[PDB]
Amino acid sequence: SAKAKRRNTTGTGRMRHLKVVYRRFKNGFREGTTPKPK
Amino acid sequence: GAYKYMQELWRKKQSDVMRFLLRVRCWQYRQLSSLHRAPRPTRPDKARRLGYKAKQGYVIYRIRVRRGGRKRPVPKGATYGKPVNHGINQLKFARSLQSVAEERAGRHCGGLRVLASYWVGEDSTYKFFEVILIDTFHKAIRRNPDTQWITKSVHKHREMRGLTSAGKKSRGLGKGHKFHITIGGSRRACWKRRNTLQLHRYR
Amino acid sequence: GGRMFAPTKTWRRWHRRVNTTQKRYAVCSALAASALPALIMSKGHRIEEI
Amino acid sequence: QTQKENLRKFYKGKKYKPLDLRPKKTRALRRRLNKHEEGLRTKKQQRKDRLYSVRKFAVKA
Amino acid sequence: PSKLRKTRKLRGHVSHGHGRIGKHRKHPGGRGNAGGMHHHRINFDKYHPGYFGKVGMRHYHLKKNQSFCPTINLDKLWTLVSEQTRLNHAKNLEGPAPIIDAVHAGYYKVLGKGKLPKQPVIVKAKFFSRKAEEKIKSVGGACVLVA
Amino acid sequence: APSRNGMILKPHFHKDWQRRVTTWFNQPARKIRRRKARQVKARLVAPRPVSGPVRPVVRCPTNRYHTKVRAGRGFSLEELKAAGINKKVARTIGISVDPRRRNKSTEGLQTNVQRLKEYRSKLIVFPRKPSAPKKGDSTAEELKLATQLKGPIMPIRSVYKKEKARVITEEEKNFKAFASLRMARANARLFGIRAKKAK
Amino acid sequence: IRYPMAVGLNKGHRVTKNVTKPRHCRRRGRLTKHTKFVRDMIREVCGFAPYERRAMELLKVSKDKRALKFIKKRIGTHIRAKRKREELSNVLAAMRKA
RNA sequence: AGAAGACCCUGUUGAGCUUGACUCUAGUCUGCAACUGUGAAG
RNA sequence: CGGCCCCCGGCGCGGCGGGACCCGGUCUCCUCGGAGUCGGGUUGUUUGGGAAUGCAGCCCAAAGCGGGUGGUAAACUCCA
RNA sequence: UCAGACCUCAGAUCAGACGCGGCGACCCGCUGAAUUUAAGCAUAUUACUAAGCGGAGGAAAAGAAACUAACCAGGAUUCCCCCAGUAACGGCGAGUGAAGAGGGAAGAGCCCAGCGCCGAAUCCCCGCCCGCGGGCGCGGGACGUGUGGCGUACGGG
Ligand SMILES: [Mg+2]
Ligand SMILES: [Mg+2]
Ligand SMILES: [Mg+2]
Ligand SMILES: [Mg+2]
Ligand SMILES: [Mg+2]
Ligand SMILES: [Mg+2]
Ligand SMILES: [Mg+2]
Ligand SMILES: [Mg+2]
Ligand SMILES: [Mg+2]
Ligand SMILES: [Mg+2]
Ligand SMILES: [Mg+2]
Ligand SMILES: [Mg+2]
Ligand SMILES: [Mg+2]
Ligand SMILES: [Mg+2]
Ligand SMILES: [Mg+2]
Ligand SMILES: [Mg+2]
Ligand SMILES: [Mg+2]
Ligand SMILES: [Mg+2]
Ligand SMILES: [Mg+2]
Ligand SMILES: [Mg+2]
Repeated sequence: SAKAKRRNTTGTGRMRHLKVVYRRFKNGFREGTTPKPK
Repeated sequence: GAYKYMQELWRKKQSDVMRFLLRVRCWQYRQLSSLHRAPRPTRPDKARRLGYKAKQGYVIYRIRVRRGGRKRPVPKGATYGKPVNHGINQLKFARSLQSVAEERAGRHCGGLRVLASYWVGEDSTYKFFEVILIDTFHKAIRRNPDTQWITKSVHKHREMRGLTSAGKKSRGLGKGHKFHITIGGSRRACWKRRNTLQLHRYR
Repeated sequence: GGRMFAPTKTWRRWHRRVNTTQKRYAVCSALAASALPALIMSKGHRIEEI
Repeated sequence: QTQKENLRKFYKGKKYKPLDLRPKKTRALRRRLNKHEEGLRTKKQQRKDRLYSVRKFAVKA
Repeated sequence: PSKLRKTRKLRGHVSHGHGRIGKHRKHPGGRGNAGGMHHHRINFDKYHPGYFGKVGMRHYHLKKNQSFCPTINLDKLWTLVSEQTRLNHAKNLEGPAPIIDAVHAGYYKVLGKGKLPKQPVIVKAKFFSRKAEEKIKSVGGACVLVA
Repeated sequence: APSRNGMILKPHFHKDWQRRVTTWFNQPARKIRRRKARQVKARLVAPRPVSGPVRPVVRCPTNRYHTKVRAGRGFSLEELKAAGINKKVARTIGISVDPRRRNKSTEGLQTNVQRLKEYRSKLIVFPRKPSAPKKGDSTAEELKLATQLKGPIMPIRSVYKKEKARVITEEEKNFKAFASLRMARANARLFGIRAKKAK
Repeated sequence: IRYPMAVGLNKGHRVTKNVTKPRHCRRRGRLTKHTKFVRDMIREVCGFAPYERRAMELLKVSKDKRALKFIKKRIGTHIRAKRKREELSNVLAAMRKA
């Protein structure tokens, strides 16, 4: 049942954390640092 | 120089010394559960011969598997179809009983990776094996460059993919005319390449 | 909302191969045709004062 | 943000940090070998790299 | 080009070129080579004789590189050397004879279908036909066997 | 299904072949990808040739090809020993080593020994530390005329040498080539049946 | 008068054979002085297999043909059977002297 | 009017069921070696 | 083969800090290997593999100038 | 043993780690059909396919010969071209069907156990002290039922 699989697969919902990993991957998963202040 | 004698000693399995050691142990091993940890390899020379070392992180698990073939699990032995598939009793599983021992030893211990396995006893209904597992997150394993290869994420559950010594044998791998069926990695990789219609652009 | 008759397959033979001798033949003819004033004007180019 | 900064300063350079102070990169990344572990070579390989490393050379023709 | 297809002229014709009495069904005679002995025997025996049955010995592991023996006749024997090689030696027929290595040109056996130019020549090959050797010995040449 | 005179065809399309059909629409992009990868690999080993190590001259096995030669995997340990090159030092200077290959004849043995002695004559070995050269390191004047070699190192060519034309002797004219082949087949076929009669 | 032919007894392109020492992989399975000492110690401690004693009893009663057919049925091929029958005959010739 | 006759026949179209139909099969009976040791007697 | 600015990841050339660390060639002397596995029988399955291509169940069960392969079963023998 | 050691086997919300589920296009290990074709149909075919189950990674898998070959010899694996719809298989019917060689893409090779030499020469943990690594412990363990160095068939010492 391919139609039933694409109704509750990854992406059909909200992705509260996968949408962030996709953003963190573009920067190499940087943590512990901050942008340079003004 | 003791490991060489044990190698030749364990080859005389029909001798009065080994028959007694294989009779009392198979009794002792069948009075335990089908899966239990051993404090040390029953065959120290055989374990190291497969990659075992007396370090912190190496564990031994004895597995008891039911001998015999594979009965077709169909209701009332009725395989609805052509008479080719009417076989229920005389069916043999594709993998060996030693491969099933590592699959059960590795599934119960998800935090460990199966390294190797060896035969320790037989019976009319039981085959006893000892599976060598490793704790790939122990510092005695991650700091030794000779064993860091198993700590990689590509070796997750090798026994489930037939990468161990006993599970790789049932795949038909090898060089020569005997193994033309697995040319190109696996059997399904070879079959997929042998049945792919290559349509070039300027064909 | 159904399926079209004979859905277009991606493995259609898009590309045609021509012989190297014919590919060079066509160039020798297109160059020889670029040397005649009648064919260049009949093509439409404005060469009436070149 | 102020208390979280003081907690990281308190657990700075300690072997066991709280789970909210440890880096959260990826479950796969946190289970890799360290930079020191992946750079460790056995004493047998250290001799083969010292003696039989690929030289820099050129060929005339 | 679908502009030249027969379907473009059958637009408007009901049966589309397949008859009204016997329609174009799916497989009114089977699929593939079906019925080669039952209802297509007449077509098979008439146009494909010898199709059914076994003949000859079986060879399990046939490596065609063992029986690799390309042949060349005598009417094309001088094509393995330049034209000047034949012309320079045609002037001095009693002097040295040119050597034609057939194995180097990719021919292991020399046959004798054609005639040979009236001048001696040293032919080097692995195998020689009987008539191929006669026409070389008669013209003044000699046959050399190469392993 | 059959018709007037034709050919009995064998279309191997009785499976789900359309599920497994590999098209080559990425062939032009693959040609650029490999071309780009060779350019990146060339910059990695900048002085060293882009092709890699040196391949020996080997004879093709079967009768269909035992007349020509090609490029093998690596030089035999016997050829490295005859050329005075250590098995482990050879791989450092870009020499392919094949511990499996044998040498049943001296023709192929001396073929690569010459090829292996000629390659070391063209070597320009840079010092391990540029500020202090060593014995095996080339002189600074030779290190300047050192460019990256493009293509395979010492391409294997088989230049055919002409057999010198000679006057045909009477022994060559009297040699029966056809009789010598038919009798060779009989003597090789009846060799075993005659060896029993001698007992 | 005598050319190298591609067919016959002396077939093949004539080349000078390069004779060297055999590669080290060829000595595999060669009885060293320690392996013989270790295997003879295991023979003293372990003894013989049940099918070996059954065969040694057939050899001492001059039934070598039935002993060979018994060993071949137990050990497998005919080549392995003769090598085992000769070994079991040597130990019988050894215990007669001792 | 409502329904591509359920009656009949055709199809090298099925299904339900049945047997002394063809070919198999779960189960069951039986034999062999293995698990299987110790001793006496005929 | 445009400028400017803020970052990121490399490579090359130098020195600094901490870690490794003697290699070759001859002779002599000495040393050298993986077992309920190979293999045989049988069964089922698989394969173009056909007196058995692979795999597996059960029984049998190795040898060490051995063992495996040499596309037809087998014995003797030679060879690779 | 100042009388307890060892072996085997337990308990803990013990100290510190790990496993679980998702995705599953590609990939690995199993399992496994029938429509369909044979103008019926039973082996065959469909197909070592779909569906079913397990396990990963950015690739996987395979991979350094118990190989091919029978040559004037080749030399890990993977992929492309060719071999070839060929050898072979098959109610020898329908159908099925590779490999050696040859040409290319890419090329990188290595490590143990055993054997015997080296005063276990080896390793983890805690605490402290230095700049995730380092020293220090007359700290606690693992380990002789075998850790480390040398060394692996191309021989090695
Ligand atoms: Mg692997
Ligand atoms: Mg639509
Ligand atoms: Mg070591
Ligand atoms: Mg009309
Ligand atoms: Mg109509
Ligand atoms: Mg009609
Ligand atoms: Mg039609
Ligand atoms: Mg017609
Ligand atoms: Mg026609
Ligand atoms: Mg009707
Ligand atoms: Mg009819
Ligand atoms: Mg019904
Ligand atoms: Mg089949
Ligand atoms: Mg999962
Ligand atoms: Mg049908
Ligand atoms: Mg039909
Ligand atoms: Mg599926
Ligand atoms: Mg990649
Ligand atoms: Mg891999
Ligand atoms: Mg098939």
